[PDB]
Amino acid sequence: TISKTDIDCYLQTYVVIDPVSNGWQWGIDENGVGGALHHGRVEMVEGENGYFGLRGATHPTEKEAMAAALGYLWKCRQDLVAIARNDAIEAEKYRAKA
Amino acid sequence: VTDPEALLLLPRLSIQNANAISSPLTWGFPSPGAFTGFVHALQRRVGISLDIELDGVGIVCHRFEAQISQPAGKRTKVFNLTRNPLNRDGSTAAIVEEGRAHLEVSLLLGVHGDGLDDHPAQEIARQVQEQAGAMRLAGGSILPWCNERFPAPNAELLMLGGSDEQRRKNQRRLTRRLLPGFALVSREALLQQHLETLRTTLPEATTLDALLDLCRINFEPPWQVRDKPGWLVPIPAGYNALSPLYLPGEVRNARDRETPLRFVENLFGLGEWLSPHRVAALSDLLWYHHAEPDKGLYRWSTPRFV
Amino acid sequence: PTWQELRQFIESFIQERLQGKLDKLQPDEDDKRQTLLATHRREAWLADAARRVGQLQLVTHTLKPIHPDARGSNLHSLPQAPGQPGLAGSHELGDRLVSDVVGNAAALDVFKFLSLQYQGKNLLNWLTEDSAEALQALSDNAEQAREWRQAFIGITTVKGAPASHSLAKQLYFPLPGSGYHLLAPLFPTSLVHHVHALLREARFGDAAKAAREARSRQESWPHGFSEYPNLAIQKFGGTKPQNISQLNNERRGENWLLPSLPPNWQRQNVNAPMRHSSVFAHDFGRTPEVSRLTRTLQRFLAKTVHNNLAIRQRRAQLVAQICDEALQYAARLRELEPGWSATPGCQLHDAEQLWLDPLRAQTDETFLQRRLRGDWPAEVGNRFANWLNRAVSSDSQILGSPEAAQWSQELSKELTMFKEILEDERD
Amino acid sequence: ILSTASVLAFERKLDPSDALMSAGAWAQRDASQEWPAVTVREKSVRGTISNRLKTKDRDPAKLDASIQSPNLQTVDVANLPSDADTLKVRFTLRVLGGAGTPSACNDAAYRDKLLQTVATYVNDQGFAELARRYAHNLANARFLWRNRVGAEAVEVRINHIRQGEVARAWRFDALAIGLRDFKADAELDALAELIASGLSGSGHVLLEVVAFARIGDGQEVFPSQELILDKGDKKGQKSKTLYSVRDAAAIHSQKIGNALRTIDTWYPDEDGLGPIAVEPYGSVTSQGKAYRQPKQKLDFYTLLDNWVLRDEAPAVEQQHYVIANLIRGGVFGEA
Amino acid sequence: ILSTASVLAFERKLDPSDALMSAGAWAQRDASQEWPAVTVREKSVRGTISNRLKTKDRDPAKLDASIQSPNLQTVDVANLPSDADTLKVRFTLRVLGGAGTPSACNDAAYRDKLLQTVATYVNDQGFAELARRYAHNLANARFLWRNRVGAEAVEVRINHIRQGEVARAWRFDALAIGLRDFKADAELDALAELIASGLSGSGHVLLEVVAFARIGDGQEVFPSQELILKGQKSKTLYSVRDAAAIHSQKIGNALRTIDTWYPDEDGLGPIAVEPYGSVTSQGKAYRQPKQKLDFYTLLDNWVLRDEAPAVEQQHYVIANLIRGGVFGEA
Repeated sequence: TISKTDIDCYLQTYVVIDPVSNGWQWGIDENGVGGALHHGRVEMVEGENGYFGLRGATHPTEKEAMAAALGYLWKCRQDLVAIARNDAIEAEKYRAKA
Repeated sequence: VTDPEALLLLPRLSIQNANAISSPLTWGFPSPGAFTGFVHALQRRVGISLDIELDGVGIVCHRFEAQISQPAGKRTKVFNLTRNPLNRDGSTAAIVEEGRAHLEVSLLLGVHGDGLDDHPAQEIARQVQEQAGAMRLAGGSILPWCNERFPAPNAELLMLGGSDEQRRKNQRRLTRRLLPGFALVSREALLQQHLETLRTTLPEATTLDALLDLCRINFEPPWQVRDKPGWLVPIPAGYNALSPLYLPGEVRNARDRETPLRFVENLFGLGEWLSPHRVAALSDLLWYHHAEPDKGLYRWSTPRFV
Repeated sequence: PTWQELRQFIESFIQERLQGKLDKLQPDEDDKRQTLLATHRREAWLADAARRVGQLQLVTHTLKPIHPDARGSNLHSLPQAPGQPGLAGSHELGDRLVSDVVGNAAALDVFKFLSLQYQGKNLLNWLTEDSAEALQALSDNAEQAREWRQAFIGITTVKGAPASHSLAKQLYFPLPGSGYHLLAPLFPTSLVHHVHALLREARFGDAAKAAREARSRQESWPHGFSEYPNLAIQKFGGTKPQNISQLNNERRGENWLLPSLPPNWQRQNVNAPMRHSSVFAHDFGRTPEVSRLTRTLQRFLAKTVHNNLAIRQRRAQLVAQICDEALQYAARLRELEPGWSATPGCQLHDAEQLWLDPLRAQTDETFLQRRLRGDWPAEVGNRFANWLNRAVSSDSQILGSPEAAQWSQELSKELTMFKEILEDERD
Repeated sequence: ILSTASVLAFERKLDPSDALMSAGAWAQRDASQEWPAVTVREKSVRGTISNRLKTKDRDPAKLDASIQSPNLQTVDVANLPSDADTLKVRFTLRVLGGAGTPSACNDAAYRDKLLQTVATYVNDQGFAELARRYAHNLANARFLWRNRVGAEAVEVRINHIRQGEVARAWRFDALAIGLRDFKADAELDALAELIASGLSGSGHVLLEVVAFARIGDGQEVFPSQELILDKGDKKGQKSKTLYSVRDAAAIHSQKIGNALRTIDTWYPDEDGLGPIAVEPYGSVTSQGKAYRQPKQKLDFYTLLDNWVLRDEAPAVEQQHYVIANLIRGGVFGEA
Repeated sequence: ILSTASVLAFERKLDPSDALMSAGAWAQRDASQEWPAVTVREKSVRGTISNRLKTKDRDPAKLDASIQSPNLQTVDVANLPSDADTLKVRFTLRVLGGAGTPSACNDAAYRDKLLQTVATYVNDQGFAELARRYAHNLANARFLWRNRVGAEAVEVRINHIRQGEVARAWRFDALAIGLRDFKADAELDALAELIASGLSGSGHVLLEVVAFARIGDGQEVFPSQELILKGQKSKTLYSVRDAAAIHSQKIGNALRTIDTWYPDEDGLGPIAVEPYGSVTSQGKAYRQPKQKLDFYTLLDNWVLRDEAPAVEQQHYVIANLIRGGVFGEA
């Protein structure tokens, strides 16, 4: 009975929302820390013609870039989803305990 | 403590099963107490014959590989273990989890004494390296470099320079030699001033909480992560007393019955992995001991850092 | 604080244990109710508790996490604080001690009896100090209450001579003059329990899950949250964690170690930059560290400079970190092979190949050795600056103001340091 | 009264490293310094159930419905390449020396008596039976554990590495030297005298042991498997992880050491196994049975107590076993 | 009493490699050592819905709205090139020997009894029926699993490799040698006596098995398939290094297809030697434990209480000991 937004609570640390001048381009942080400077192994990707940036469309608002990031994570990368699932289950058991 | 007259460099030593468990709260690179105890064992085993005093170690860590694994569906890591022998009845023993890590460190040893004059520099450098080849550095064997391209030799750099330009020149010559790693220093003034900042934020703060605050990656609302100055690891910076000092032949089951035993407990401080050309003087960044045994507080740090 | 209500509380607790055993007993014959109400219903249960206090012990630093066939001495000792600034551990617990218990798991009824908060405090601390309500509620005789007090107060006293086993750790520490101390360290279960509770509260707490919702909604929140990456789980009891301690049943093993890791703990490999010409933008800039560094500069270069010192120091140390990772990239690239620019091509960055491969001089003794020692190839810093000025945004408000001049000043300063390092490559 | 030391700890002499396995072709073993490493990759397996049913789940409906739901594992697999029939397994061995001196000893009386006992052994019979068997377990590639069981030809090369180079080089046919006979040979006696001079002296002797095994094109090599408790949730679980140091398959150092210690042909049970590894209460992890029990007087603790404490020296075989344990290391001591 | 052991780990005899698949033209099968390997590549597929509807999706608006938005995917496909009609599948197979010896066993008396039992088997009858059927499964290219079913002409070339070179070379027609009858041939018997000498420990046997299958120009080949972690990637194929391949346990499962002795009908032919002899395709376990003919009841009667089974059933038991496995209870 663990809902989807409680899994998104721990899945959102795997995304990174970089600011560009047009808008907000989401990405994927493989180390799960939101693209930190030192502990952050961000996933950079190779595109069509010399594209080395974040996997993610340049969205107008952060609310939609984060939503497209969460939708990509739910569609394709289910190992990070299983990580966030077990995190949400341990959080629910923690609030059942403390 | 006292300044090094020379600076000996043990080159890239390969350690195969070093203790990844630094302390009860920290894992990863082994504690600087391991390296300071290794250099005191080097003093105790070869330094009392060359009439020198090997004191102070600078830790560099060119390569690090922990024998860890990330379990499926888990964010954290566990340790890959070894299969111990059985009991006398044939059952599997109870597993005691030890962390093993493959290091490649190079040590800068502070050498001072009258044996610098009596012997050549390459002779005492060769002697401490041939003694270090039979030793172990955090519980792990020092791999002695057979049949690669060339063996990495030593260099005992006399810190006494005839000019400041020549001194900066051979500090650069040594820093280029120990470059692909990251020197490990102690930033406890940064830990205390971060505790002071956290106490102006919220009163009744402990510096365990300030240490944790320097460890985490904090997410901040407008979202952005809070940046950090450097790498800023937690290290065990010594021991603190739990018992009064017991007499040599008084405590039970000690290592030797000629040394006073005292039950101690870790003292977690802050470290900082920085590159060796950010220090601009390699005679700093050397880890010494500080005992003050009447109070407890057996600890190591690198004083004279900043 | 009246002895009658404390008498009511102790008889109520033993009657709750009576109804607990008669609920989880499932007896229908053999007359277990008689011995059950003869043992755990009268005041002889307190005599059995005065027997069972010797098996348990309130501990703060136990030895059982070090190899569990080690029969040493465990301590309920609180260390004094260091006067020296910075470091600390396990004496920071002032009121937040959890007071671990080792011993028999079937004997923990005495500890559940001592953990009651009946009037305003524990019955333990009520038994420490001399009080009239103490030593009278739990008895009708005086000397029996004295020996019951001397039994019940012994749960915080170490039993036996001080001992650390052969399986326990003990480690010489050199004194400033010629001496050693043995220094047997113990495992702090109260400090591990406090750090474990802090980590579980910061990761799974309600005030952290709320800010976790607020970042996933991309909204705003009052406070933030924390992550603690790269944790490692170390379990103490293998399949039976109850035999280590009491608190190792709350955390089933699970030491939750923090990462003290060097920055080169994910060292991927070195690949010689063959089929490109601008190595700062193709093989160096493709590294996962300097991409985050340049993106953090791109965030930090287009903003208000009213906080001049804080933003200026941050940009200076970031440019220092980028030239630092450049020097580490050139340094770790020397393990490839002594000749890889000798591999024939046409466009392979022939000015940066004087920098990233100095061991062609060992092969070409006069051909290529004398062309990097007289030239001293250090114009690479200018190309590094032309690459690093792609981090600044193409904004005329950033160009016209003094931010561009200050940025160029400290950028040229760190490039002076990096170029001066590349100048003396030949010693 | 000369009680036993409450803390005894001997360091590990004969300290090997991780046996790096690489791959190439036989009859260019002499140029095997740029042979590419055997890499550990993942493959997917799907298997049916084969374990024993527990006499309540033997009914055909549950069994037939349980072969319709198979276990699906990602295992680590190390193979030779399809153009390479020879496996080169290479490690380094440090023979440290100071073999009877304990790293920790409480009693100075017990320490002096144990050093007197070890020196009485070494003068009476040096490290010449032990190091002969250590040189055998180097010479026959017992450290090739499952990499030896079907090889067409195993060949072990051992190089005494002095200050910068090979001081003295050996080369053995590891299949002629059996896994159960500690015979005599001139080159084995030279290697044994070198391991003896290492175990006696104050400094270490470094050897470089390289063993080539002609398995076959593309065949499986068997590096060490990692003891990983808590593999995780069963979906992305890797059911077998093979050990590899740096993108290069390897055998653990304690596995190589366990093969080197297999010298014990002195245990009282019959030698259907032959040599076992030198352990206190000599216990084979593959057999699940501990020979040298303390119900007999033939384990390491009873023999060391009789030899050092009350001077009941055992036979020469059991004191070989005792000194082999002191070379093996261990943490001994009562409460 | 002589109860069975709690650990019993038999090493796998008959070790195959990953069967690498190359691709060229027939009639130059003899110069097929520079043949370019079959590469696994990606193509996007798109299918309408074709599975059974669960009595709720038979609403016509729901059915048409699921058909209007069909699932896109991206499978891994491996084809022959359009100018190459032959698939060369090449592995090596090492026959080890020492079949009854376990690699791990708690009980010593049970290990001795098991070794005496297998020794009486081999002395009464060697690995001559078993190696005949293993040589058949090398000779008829059953390790070509779906690469065999529509092939015009399959040809297997089996080379025994001594020292470093070919000692004795066979060459079979894998379509004349059927998939279900174990007949007798001179070259099959020579291969069987070689696999016998390998399985008895009386020699070192390393075979190299090359099988050419004449499929057609540009046709699809079927390497082994991995489990998968719009672009859904519904199929991932095996490959070692940009070269398609069959898993070694698939080759070994085709080599163990010798069990013609199961209690059901012989219309299916041989199945693989597995305890509780099970086929994953047909979803059925022959040699159920309720009839007394699975591997464990036959072994625990042959070894413990000395009830020697039928000759074909002890062929099956020693085929399981050659097969490997983790036997023994908790």
